[PDB]
Amino acid sequence: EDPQLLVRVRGGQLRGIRLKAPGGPVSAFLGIPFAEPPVGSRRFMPPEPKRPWSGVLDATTFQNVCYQYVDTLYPGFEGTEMWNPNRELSEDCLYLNVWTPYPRPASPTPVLIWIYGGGFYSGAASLDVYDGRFLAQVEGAVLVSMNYRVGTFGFLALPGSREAPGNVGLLDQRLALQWVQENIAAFGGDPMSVTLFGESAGAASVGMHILSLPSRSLFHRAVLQSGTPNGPWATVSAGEARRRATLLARLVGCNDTELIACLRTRPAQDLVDHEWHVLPQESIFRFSFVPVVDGDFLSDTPEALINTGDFQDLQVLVGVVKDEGSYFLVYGVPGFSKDNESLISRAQFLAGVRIGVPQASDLAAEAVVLHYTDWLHPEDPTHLRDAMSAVVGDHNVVCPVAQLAGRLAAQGARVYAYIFEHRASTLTWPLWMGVPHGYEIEFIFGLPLDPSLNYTTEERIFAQRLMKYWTNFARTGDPNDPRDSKSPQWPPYTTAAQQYVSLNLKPLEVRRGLRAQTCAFWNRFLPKLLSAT
Amino acid sequence: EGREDPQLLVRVRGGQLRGIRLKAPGGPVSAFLGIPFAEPPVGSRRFMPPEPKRPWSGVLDATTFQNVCYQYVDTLYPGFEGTEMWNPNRELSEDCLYLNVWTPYPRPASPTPVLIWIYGGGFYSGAASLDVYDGRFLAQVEGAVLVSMNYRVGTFGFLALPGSREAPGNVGLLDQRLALQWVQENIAAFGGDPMSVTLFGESAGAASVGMHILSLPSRSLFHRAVLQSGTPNGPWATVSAGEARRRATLLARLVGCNDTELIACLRTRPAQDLVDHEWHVLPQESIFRFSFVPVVDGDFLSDTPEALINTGDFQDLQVLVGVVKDEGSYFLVYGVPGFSKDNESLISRAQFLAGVRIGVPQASDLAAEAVVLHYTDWLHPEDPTHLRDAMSAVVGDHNVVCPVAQLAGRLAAQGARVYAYIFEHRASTLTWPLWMGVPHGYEIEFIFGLPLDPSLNYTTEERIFAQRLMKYWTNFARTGDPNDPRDSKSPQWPPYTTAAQQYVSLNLKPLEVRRGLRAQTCAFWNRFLPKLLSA
Ligand SMILES: *[C@@H]1O[C@H](CO)[C@@H](O)[C@H](O)[C@H]1NC(C)=O
Ligand SMILES: *[C@@H]1O[C@H](CO)[C@@H](O)[C@H](O)[C@H]1NC(C)=O
Repeated sequence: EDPQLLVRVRGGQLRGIRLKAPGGPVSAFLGIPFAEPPVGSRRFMPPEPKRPWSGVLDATTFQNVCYQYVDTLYPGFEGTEMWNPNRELSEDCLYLNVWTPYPRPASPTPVLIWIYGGGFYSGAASLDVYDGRFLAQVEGAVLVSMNYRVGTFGFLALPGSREAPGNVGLLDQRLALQWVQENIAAFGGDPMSVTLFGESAGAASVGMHILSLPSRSLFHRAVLQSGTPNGPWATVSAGEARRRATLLARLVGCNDTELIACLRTRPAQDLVDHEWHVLPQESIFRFSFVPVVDGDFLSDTPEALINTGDFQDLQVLVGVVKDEGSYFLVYGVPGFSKDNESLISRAQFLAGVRIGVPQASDLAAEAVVLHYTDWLHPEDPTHLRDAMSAVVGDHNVVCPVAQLAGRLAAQGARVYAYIFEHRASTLTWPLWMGVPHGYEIEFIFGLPLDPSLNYTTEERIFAQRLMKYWTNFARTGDPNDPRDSKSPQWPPYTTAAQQYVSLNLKPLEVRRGLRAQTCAFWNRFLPKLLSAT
Repeated sequence: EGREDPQLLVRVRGGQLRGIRLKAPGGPVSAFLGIPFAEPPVGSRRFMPPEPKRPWSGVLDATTFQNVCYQYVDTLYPGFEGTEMWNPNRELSEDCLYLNVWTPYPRPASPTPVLIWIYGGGFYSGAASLDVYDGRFLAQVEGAVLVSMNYRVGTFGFLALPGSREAPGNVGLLDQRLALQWVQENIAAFGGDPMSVTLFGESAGAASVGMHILSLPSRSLFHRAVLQSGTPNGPWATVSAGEARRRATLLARLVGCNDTELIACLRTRPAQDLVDHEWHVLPQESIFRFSFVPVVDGDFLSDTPEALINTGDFQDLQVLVGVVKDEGSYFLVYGVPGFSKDNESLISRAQFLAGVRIGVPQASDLAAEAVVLHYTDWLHPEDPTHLRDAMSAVVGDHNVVCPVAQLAGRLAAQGARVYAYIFEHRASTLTWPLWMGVPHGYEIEFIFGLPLDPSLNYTTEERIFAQRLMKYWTNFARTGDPNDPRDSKSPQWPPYTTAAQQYVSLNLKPLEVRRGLRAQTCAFWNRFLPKLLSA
């Protein structure tokens, strides 16, 4: 009975398991319950804290993945399967995982908390790309990740109802945050230094915790990778949430109480079977059940809240990958496949824009097409294909991020910004997608440090830099190596200079303006064009 | 005659003329100045189409420039060379329909290709007697036959009550056309070839050339065309019948006045009264907008230039078109608040947004925001230096560069052989501030070969640059191709095409081919904007 792998939290005792990291062992405590299972009549409900348990809870394996849609686009293909559930699906999924150094940290170690993405309809803390052993071993970090309910189970709301209030998936995340405050010290973590980080919907979730007062007392810094609370896909209005809820009730044969009761009696998979059929138009990068502006968790829209918020003692690191948009195109944009080079016609390009900006009037769609056309080569399919990707990435990630960065900087926050431009040598997607949404994660978690994975040696040294930036930021709110001259320095992002850095195999390069002209189009012009139809 | 120079006596359809032997750096030229080509458009003929000049008796002296067409005189900067060089340099008069001819001396052996200059000046000003329009250098150095005419400007040239008999509109254009006919009938007497006539002009001169291309009756009077910094399409060169009627009647009101009775009253007002009120009839505070311009009458212009270029066949047509680097700067100092020739005109963002409302007077609030968003440098949105240059670019792009881009595109796509350039050399002798760069109108002195006059103080490289230009221009007149058939060592100037969109730069360095004439931005103006303000 190894004492290092024994811990006492408020609910009782846990036994973790010693794991092998390339350069040493780490303590891992997997599958810790932080809430009463959200099953039966608890479905759609805010989480309750897990009840105490007798004896020693075996905490040595990953628990169930939250019930969610499973991808079929490219069955067997690693590039998609790597995102699929790698454990059994269950509504009983409210568990977190903790990795520490082995032996346990002598003094209180900064805590990093990972929040996975997946459009708010999928994701699991157990995926290999989120393996915390590397940062724990190498940077001596204490790392936490949780599951939170997705799709209908986490975000289906009948706003104002008692039995489907909305945002329960975010409440799951908040509950795990509180658990970390109350328990992390037992593991050698510092509850007074907690950094959230996440990607895609995970980044947006972090963003929402920034924008929701009750969450604020639970962390000190935030890292948002390729996702924001603001923007087209991350939130919906109370009205539109009510709309999608009842339409789904209808699709499954169903006053709120009555409706919600009948929904609670449907097998999980019946709900998932119609998840995708409540969307108001044909679209990409749009998801059926996501956080809802309820005047509660979110008191106003994210855009309102970031405009008027005070972000004084906040430090935030934000960034995007070189090709945010490409991944989404193969999911139903006519012309795109991972198999051909998806060179497209001008006709397909226009068609793709109606889908990419589902909310756009004819005139607005025209404006997008004109802005993104290369008038020197208005009909070259390589340009058209790339352009289609940029529309999607820019509309949904880059410009929302540029927007957020500016507002936080302007309003007191210390902001650091990056763009990730290195395509992994082991990447299974076609070259034309470049560096897609999701593919910086393996580097930040340090997977290339595992030799059996067959990353080049440069990628290994890269991974080490990234882990150092992230953990430095975690320790100090500044990504820069606190004793190290010349890189040169990573400068803060400010509305004036608008400096950000390029993360790739070459040393840090400071650039100015994150797509400034194009984000002006998306952030400043398009809105006028639509709020005037 | 008897003791007169025998090579300066020439007969034309209306009578005998005596010309003058002028000095040019490389030798003498024959000049015939102030040849009347129309009945004085005075009295009951004001606003009326020109009638051919009635034959005269004896030898008409053609040794000096004639009256300049009655017009507004610039007062912005008294005595300043930069403005004065464009001001009238002869007595103002409604009796002003005269043309000028320059030929080699003695006159050429075989029939020489003919160049015809049409001065610009917003359709409210201009004169063929200005120094920058001196044909003596092209005639001497290139052996060209060069012809320039006066045509009526302002109210006298363009005030229209469309439909009416006494003020049909476009008579200024008709003055121009009559001089073209005059050249057809008479230019052989000077050694000119009526079978080889090239039109060239600048600003409203260029738009004029454009309208002759779009007007059937003019089509048979010339073979090739050059448009410098101007087009028949675009926002300032024409008005609808409705708008011209409106401006015509508003002006009559302003001076104290059934169209017949209205026009009849106007014909009694002194020319100066008309000039003194012509700027007051514009719909909005604006730059690069003129009160009295060609009207779309379903006659001279059968439809809009925009329409006609979109649908006409231009198989048989060669055209050279271009722009200067800084088309807009000149206009900013005429009443965009913040700008002056005496300081750097560094402006504020507020002054930039105010300037945009003025430069795009037709623009709704949304359209003007679009313009400002497109032109703001979002890295330095407050930088007074980018704002000043952006303001100049807005004016230049909207009024010239994008209409010209649009024109070259449509013409090439429909038959024409098109050559395109941007002129980028600031004259060492320029009196305007550096911030203005290469302003509207400042290529002209090079094309006409002024730097060849030793007393002028141009640099030697400029003197050589001028010769290159005169060469491209005359080569195009002769052949429909600017390129020297001999010189293949020198880099070639390729036609402009929808496919490649190639054009050359014109500076002290050798020809450099570039691709895309402000393509992205011109998409904004030519494709997006029109659709926008249909809302
Ligand atoms: C330049 O001159 C004009 C007129 O005198 C003036 O209105 C403008 O403000 C001046 N610019 C500056 C900033 O000195
Ligand atoms: C050219 O330079 C000479 C020498 O100073 C000067 O006297 C003359 O006036 C100048 N001519 C012009 C046109 O400026």
